[PDB]
Amino acid sequence: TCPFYKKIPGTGFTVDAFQYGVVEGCTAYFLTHFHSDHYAGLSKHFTFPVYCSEITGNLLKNKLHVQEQYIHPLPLDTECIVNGVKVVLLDANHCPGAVMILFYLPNGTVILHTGDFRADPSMERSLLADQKVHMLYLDTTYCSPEYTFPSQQEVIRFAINTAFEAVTLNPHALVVCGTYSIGKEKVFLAIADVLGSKVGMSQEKYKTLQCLNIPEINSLITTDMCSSLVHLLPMMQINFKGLQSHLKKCGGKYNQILAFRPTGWTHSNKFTRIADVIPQTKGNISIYGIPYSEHSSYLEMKRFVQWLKPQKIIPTVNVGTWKSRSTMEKYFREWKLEAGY
Ligand code: NI
Repeated sequence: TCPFYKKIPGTGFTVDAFQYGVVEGCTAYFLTHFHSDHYAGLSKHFTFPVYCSEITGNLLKNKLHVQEQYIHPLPLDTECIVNGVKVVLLDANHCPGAVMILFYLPNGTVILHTGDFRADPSMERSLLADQKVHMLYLDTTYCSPEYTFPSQQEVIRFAINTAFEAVTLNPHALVVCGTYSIGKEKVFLAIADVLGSKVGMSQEKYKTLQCLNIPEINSLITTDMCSSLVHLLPMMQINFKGLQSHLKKCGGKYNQILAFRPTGWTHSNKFTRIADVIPQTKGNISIYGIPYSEHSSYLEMKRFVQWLKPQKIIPTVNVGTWKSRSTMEKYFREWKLEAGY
């Protein structure tokens, strides 16, 4: 059965609620982004209207084979009417195609559902600036002050400088980047750009990337692995055994691997600056864990909420334990006392 925090009161609507079968009273299913915890349940046999971004809809049609007649793509930053209710989709600063959804209820209540997001001060100048929000359904993934990490720009600067140094020292080194889901594409695209290379990958990953409306993509990616010195591999193969095995396959073209694992936060963030990060090494293989996050840090989250001043907050992440829920409620009250709403 569908949990309450996936239902939008006063509507026929649900958000990211595809794994509960037919939800009683739901006339339109919204999907904020193409990540498996959120699309779980959708398949080619789904027969209700799905509302989403253009990019999400490309992935639903091409990767999940959802039939086209049930896919309803909406433009961003544009007032739209769905089953008689005004909605707006806003960029969530998450992965490609990810949105936040503003719902303007018939009774005058305004609800923001963030989906998954990385809060940014640029959101303070979207269509959110213009009106009051009564209820916020919030991505609370990193809702605790221990969760600190650098800007995406500092992390990319580290990666580009690390890769350019290694390959200039050793023209026979290969760079490998781990991937499992969409998101974080800037990691491998920025490295390939500094190296003057396309990025090489499997046909299935090329197919996924071709759904994302990235400008000039045909100039940046390829399935011809032999022509490329940046390769993408499944995240599970980013270890010494899997990388050794990959280097065999390259037919003596390369004699060294430098590999990157974009993670979320890890506890090494509570001790080390990005500048100071070092790899795990075995022989001619080195592996860097880099903290490239597509979710808000604690401080980013706090700033957004203190600016928006919602009347009520409903967390959508970390809701399964009483300890997590009590922790998050305590921070919500502090933020409200400190800012005065
Ligand atoms: Ni996500």
